[PDB]
Amino acid sequence: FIETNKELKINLNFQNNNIISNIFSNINIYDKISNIFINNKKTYMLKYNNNINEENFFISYFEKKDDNFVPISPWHHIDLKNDDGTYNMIVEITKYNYIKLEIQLREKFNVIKQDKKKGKLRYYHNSIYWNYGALPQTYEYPKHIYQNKEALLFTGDNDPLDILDIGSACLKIGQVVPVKILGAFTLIDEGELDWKIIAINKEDKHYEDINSLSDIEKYYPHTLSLLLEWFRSYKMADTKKLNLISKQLYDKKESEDLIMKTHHYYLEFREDVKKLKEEHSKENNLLEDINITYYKSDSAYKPDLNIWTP
Amino acid sequence: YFIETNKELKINLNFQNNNIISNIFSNINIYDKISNIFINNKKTYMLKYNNNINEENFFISYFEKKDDNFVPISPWHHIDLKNDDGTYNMIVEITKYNYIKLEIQLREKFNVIKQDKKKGKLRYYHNSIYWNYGALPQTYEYPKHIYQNALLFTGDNDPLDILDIGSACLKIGQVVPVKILGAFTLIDEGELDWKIIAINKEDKHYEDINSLSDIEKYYPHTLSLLLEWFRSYKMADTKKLNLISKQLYDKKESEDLIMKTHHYYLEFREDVKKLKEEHSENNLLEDINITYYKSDSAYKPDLNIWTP
Repeated sequence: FIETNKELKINLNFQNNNIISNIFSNINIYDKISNIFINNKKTYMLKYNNNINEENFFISYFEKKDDNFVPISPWHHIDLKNDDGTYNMIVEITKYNYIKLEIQLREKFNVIKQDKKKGKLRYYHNSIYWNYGALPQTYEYPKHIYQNKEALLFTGDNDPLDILDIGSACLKIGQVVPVKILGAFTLIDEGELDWKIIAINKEDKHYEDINSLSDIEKYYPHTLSLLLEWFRSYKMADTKKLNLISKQLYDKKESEDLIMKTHHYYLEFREDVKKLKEEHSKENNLLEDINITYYKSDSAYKPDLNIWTP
Repeated sequence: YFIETNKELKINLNFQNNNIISNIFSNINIYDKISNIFINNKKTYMLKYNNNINEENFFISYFEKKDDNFVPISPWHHIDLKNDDGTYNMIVEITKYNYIKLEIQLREKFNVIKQDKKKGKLRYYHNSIYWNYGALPQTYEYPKHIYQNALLFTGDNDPLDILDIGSACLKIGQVVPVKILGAFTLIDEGELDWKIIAINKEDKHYEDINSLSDIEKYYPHTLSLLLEWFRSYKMADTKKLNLISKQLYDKKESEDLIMKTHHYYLEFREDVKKLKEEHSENNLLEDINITYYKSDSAYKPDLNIWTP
């Protein structure tokens, strides 16, 4: 029972209400603990370690080298772009779910774990309406500075690039799904740019008919308006403030050029990390209107030695 | 505890290690005491929280001052719809940032406010609502009246829903004077559910906001969220987006909606009294504009709705 220091109390019994149903009745996972799939003519495996809502639950990925399954990182070792020309997204939250999973950059082999707020396992406030994940071999490296009295400076989220599937079908937790890029939008808070890639599943019923942000409204109306407003508000119950979203949306080609730049950023972090371990081991309403452009590469920036890299 | 997914990966289901309870209840806003006295429209009322939340007989009873005693009253029938100030009274059923689906029960004695029940279990919203939400008294979307554009539409068969875009969080059960700003329409599943957009009397920008277009200057994106929130809030269950008419009502078209539905309410109460002495893609549906059509005179009011 929750004690409100007011005379009306709250019983807090979870057997008479639909909270548990609301959150978990849309879970979409692989059938078995160890699950083998084939991506880009190669064979890999996803392993569910421990149980959901446990504080050391993680999703491990392996590759079949010979007769054995060797451990791999989904950030480093799964191919960003397929031979088809499509990209692989790593589904971390399935459609309609609330469980805030993330690829842990600071964990060995970058396993997928649940985020933790205030010391407690994090759940979304609202049900997300799209399959949500990250692109491999991408990185919003904060070494690079963006710009717009005197200018305002912006950096990256310091995590891999976020990606959205507007597909109808609910994907699975941890699944690697080939996806086609459609566009992108940006969240600008805390002074850093958090890019969100909008993409469509390879196997969606309208894959070939949708090729830009404007083709969606003909087959899946309002996903673009809903997408922005969802990310605008999804934390309003705790922050009591709306997130800032730039008025400028990227088209399909501006988004594919974004994925590459962040891949090159990823290949500069990995270089900076090897050099650094031989060195010392051997209102704001029109703040949304601004147009942001590259500025300079801070050479006083030191890469995070906490993030695991092979 | 463990949730059955009929698969090998299980769910611990412990509520002490996660932020679910925090997400839902950390923004509850209620009156301090069980019995609370308030003054609305120069009259004196009392509010009684009966029972505890998440129990199967929790309800909010309302009383009025009939000299010498406090008499039971219904918030739907006996609270004044429009005040002498020119303001309307909203009866808050869902607090800002909260999930608990409370409703005025038309089929319950004195129309007490109880928690809704879905599939036999106490109903909670899927997402946190971002505005104070309630209903207008002495209003009724009477299904006797049919609308057209052929395709026919009827009423919600419930009192008019109203939204407060005010910043301040109101209280569960609170009766709040509000100024009307506009309205939007939902067209499922063949009936019109009008949603009135209004602002709290006591909001810091009360006098600066007098239309739906004034909101973006003090509370940006409130109007876009309103449409999208109600568009999807049951999508996790229905797997489909709700339909919302493309036409938004201005301040005067909404006040004419409130009064039109008030006349509907003053026709339901008379028609029920007359009946009881005799005993011995969808894109278009959003673009379509609806107009009135005929009053089905073979319609008999619902005798389950409690009436004094």
